[PDB]
Amino acid sequence: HGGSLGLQDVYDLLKTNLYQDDAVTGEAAGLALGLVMLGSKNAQAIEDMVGYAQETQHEKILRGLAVGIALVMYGRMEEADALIESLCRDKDPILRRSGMYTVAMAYCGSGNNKAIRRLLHVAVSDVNDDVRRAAVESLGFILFRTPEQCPSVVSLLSESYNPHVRYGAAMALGICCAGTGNKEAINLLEPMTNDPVNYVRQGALIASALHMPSVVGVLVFTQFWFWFPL
Amino acid sequence: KSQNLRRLQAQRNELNAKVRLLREELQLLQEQGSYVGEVVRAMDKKKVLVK
Amino acid sequence: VQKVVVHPLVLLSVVDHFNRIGKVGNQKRVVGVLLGSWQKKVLDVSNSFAVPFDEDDKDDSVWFLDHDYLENMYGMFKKVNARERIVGWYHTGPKLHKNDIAINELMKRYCPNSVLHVTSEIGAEEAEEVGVEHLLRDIKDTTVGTIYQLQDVFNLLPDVSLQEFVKAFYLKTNDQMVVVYLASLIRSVVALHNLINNKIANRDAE
Amino acid sequence: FLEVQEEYIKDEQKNLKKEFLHAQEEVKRIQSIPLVIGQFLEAVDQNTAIVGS
Amino acid sequence: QLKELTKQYEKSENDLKALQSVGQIVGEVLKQLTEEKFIVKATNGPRYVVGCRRQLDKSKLKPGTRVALDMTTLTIMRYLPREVDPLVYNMSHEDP
Amino acid sequence: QVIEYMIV
Amino acid sequence: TMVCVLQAQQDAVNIVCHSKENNVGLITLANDCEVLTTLTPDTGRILSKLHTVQPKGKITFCTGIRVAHLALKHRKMRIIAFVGSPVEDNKLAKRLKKEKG
Amino acid sequence: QVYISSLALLKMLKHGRAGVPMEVMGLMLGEFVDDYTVRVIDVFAMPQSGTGVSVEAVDPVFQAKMLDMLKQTGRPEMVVGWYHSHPGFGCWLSGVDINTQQSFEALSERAVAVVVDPIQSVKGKVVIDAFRLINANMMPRQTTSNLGHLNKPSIQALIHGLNRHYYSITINYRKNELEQKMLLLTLQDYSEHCKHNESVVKEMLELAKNYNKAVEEEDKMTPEQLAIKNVGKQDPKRHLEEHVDVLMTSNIVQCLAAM
Repeated sequence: HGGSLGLQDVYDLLKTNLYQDDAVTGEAAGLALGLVMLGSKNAQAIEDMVGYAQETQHEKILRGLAVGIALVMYGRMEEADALIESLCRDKDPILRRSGMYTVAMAYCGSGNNKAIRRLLHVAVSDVNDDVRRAAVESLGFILFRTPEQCPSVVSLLSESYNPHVRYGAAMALGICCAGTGNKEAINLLEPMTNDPVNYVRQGALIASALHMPSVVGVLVFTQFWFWFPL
Repeated sequence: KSQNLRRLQAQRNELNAKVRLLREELQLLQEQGSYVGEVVRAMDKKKVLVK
Repeated sequence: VQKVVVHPLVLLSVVDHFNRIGKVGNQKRVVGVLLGSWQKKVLDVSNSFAVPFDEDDKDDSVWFLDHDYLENMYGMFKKVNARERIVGWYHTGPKLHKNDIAINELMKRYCPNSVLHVTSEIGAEEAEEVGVEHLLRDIKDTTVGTIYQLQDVFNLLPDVSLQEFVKAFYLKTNDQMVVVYLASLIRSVVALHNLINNKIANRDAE
Repeated sequence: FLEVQEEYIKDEQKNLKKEFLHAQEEVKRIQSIPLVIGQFLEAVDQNTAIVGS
Repeated sequence: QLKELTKQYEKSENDLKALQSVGQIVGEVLKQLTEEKFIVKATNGPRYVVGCRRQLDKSKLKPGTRVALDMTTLTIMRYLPREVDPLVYNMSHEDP
Repeated sequence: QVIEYMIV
Repeated sequence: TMVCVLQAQQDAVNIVCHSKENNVGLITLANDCEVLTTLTPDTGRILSKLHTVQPKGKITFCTGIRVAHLALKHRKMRIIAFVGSPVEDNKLAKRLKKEKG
Repeated sequence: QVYISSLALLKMLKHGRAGVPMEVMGLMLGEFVDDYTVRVIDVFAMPQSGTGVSVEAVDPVFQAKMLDMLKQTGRPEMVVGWYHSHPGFGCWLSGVDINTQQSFEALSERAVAVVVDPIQSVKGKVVIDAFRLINANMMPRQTTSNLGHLNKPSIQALIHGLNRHYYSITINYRKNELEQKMLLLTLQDYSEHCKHNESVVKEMLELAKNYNKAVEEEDKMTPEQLAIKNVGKQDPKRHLEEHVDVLMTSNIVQCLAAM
């Protein structure tokens, strides 16, 4: 798993070894996809990762639907947007989370607002405070180039109930001003801070702290669940 | 459309404040209950002399 | 004699049980007995073993046992809880035949009432719906937040004879319509009272 | 783009009604066996009082 | 060497199983068999709402019945008959 | 009047 | 094993139980099937069937073969089949060829 | 981390709620893959003593024999660990630890128990939490910053002092669509329609007279939110709204289906 993080043959080796780890193999697989994903956007690979026999009791829905979304962004944005499908409607909460993640670079350049809107209604239909985290992540990863308007969008949705989504909003909007101190980040930071919302505090902290490889490193940075390696 | 939209913002923020103090209301009532009593009145720095 | 009530305890137990036996092949009428209180309207509240079902695959003329195993789980749940008696037994959906009536009759040993038919009611889940309302997430309850018999069927159908009946139906509708008109008025008035409350409130907030 | 988050607000009003009428239900755990009873006397304001245990 | 310790020692193993017991507070049910929950009156104590044994004989729990209650969880236990003081040092004994 | 029979 | 079922049948079942974890059983070759027991190290309660024993009816071989086939299938296996009766005619041989003190 | 089939949740609430307080106990069955992800499919209700049950509920013949029986016609694999059924308060395990903590490593470190609460959970959110063996070893899991909701327990000193040993982690949940879906006239002038519009319009009469008295009275000399909404003599006006609501869900709808 560590080896994948450190870096066709490579891909298949990873799968063979990444499709057996079941601890080390999970993280390994994630890394593998990440550095091999690029933008293949191929049926075979996609279906393969998608159907690892439902479970294979792997680390949190295969590192959060890693492979699929990763490869989708890696090869395109249109075809990746088409795939959002499975995860989006996939019964398993993890499937939906993965879908959200993928709708993470698909239609960057503040793209198909139809897709955005759809995601947005799924972004408040989430069973728990997670998938919502992923929704926020996708939001932040998109509305990329454009901004000053992003703050307003995130504004109303910033704070609400189930204080997990609140923090998610932060990251989603945090990215929008990587970059820059203002476009309303500062305005919508102080108020959000100094609150019990345990996860929210950390979100605020990271926002305060805050090119294709530089795209990726923030996209994985919202996998602040798993380990350190971000 | 933006003005009517901000009217909808007022509706959504009002209902969201209702669910604020209902949620922290159900965690809130796990605290204490204040006592009550007559006094002979204070003399000094803070002070009461309650009974 | 009364009907049956339901507890989805046994529903999740049989559903997980056909999540068990669903290996390669074996679409089986898996018969397992129930234990619980039997009286006027009940459910036989808890399930049990099966001694799993296989005949040839369809040649359904051969049985499963033990009666000592009936009193293994039924006997040693009495060490856990003593409120129970066997009536209920199930199988898969939806087809039944003389096998099932032959385990009603042959393996009877108490069971006067056990349809899993007039005893037809699927219950309320009293005092344990906490383990149901936690289990009723995505899409929710409503949304929460939102020749002889058929000969005697059409004996009670025909009615267009509006002289009498028609007049009566007309009348009742009129009376109830009026009631609604009367009402749909006083709620409009008190709604208007909420209007002047909000307008004088924001008027004073000027 | 201001049509995009127009579809947000309707869904949030509906879903906050979902978990709102679901959210008058989590408060009903504080009334649970066993709770001491003691009579109500003078009301002073909004949601507080000076009940007599 | 074994029957002696078995009888007059293993009979005195009872101290641990009886030592496990916890004791029960008593009280008087001000009736109101509020169905699933009753309001009882403790002896030097407040009136308060108590849950029930769940297969108790509720139908004879009359208003003014001595009942035993749990300490920690406080659910009502096995009932009691109406008490007597040391009126046992009154009725049961005198100068006859 | 089933078509005819806003309140919510 | 699993032993099917007034003087010959009484003695033939009484010794075959305790003859050999190799658990005993007792079924019939009757009509709609009576099993009465399973694979259990308790052997003497088979003798309890001898108290109030009643052979009165009709014999069916192949259905009782299906009884010991199931009740020993879902447990080696052995079908002990007593007969003193005419068995009529009708897969019985060729199904269990792959079945095997 | 820790997973459940939620049949174990319903049999859990069944055994607990059935036996309050009596602290009923049992022990579940499942499988282990990694550090602490524990799928629990069925809880096994080990029997009850008089009123105080302990390690003596770990019986030879009951859990051994019945583990063989529902090993055969049911749950095949090994057990996980125990449980416990706290009625009333919540979750802290003082005399429970000496009867539970030492039992785990007799089997394995892959063994959890769980205290539940079938009294204060009337809810659809039932109080469930497993734990650890942090009897000793005060000597990894990025978690996204310590998991959230155990920096929000009911932070009480004897509970948090119990949380020094306890360290709960999560409770996951599974279910399937089938189960989900599963769980998810007339009366006309008998006396019915008349005698619930002969009734309610009379309270609309004199309750609307008291609403007249309310609007006449509070129009002038009104302050401090009408003396706190008249806690006393409750309640004028709303009563009228409720009455209006009651008939318009009834005197139309099934009457509508009359048509």
